[PDB]
Amino acid sequence: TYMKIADYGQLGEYTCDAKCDAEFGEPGNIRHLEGKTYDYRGVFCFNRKNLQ
Amino acid sequence: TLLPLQTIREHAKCDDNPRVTDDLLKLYREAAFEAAELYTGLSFTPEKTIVEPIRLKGRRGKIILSATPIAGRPVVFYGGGLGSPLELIPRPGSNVL
Repeated sequence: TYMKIADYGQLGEYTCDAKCDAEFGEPGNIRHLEGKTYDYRGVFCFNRKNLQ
Repeated sequence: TLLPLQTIREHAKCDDNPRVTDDLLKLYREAAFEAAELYTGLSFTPEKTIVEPIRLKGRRGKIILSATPIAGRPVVFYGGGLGSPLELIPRPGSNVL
């Protein structure tokens, strides 16, 4: 399991005088992720003599 | 509608003997009505609306309104370092805020 910052987001910007619109802004995500692994699992066979 | 001419001629004891015509009495009545308004401070002409930039006075900002609004209407302030306008319900009778 790993983490992926999806985005950062904005923070209320550049108001010279109080208009009280962009107070908190909007931040991003952290988006926890996962992932598995796989395997081959092969076989073969000879008898005793065609190999000897 | 506030004061009829008949009240003048009856109180001032000139109903029988005029001692003055009517238009001169009209000019007199306007004169007597334009004298009490500014002597007592109380406004007159059915309501009025003044736009007036206020100037700071004092460290805590004593603000007197030059027209003493009615009794309770919120006065709005804006401009001059004041970022967002805000209301203010003032004193009735006095204008010191």
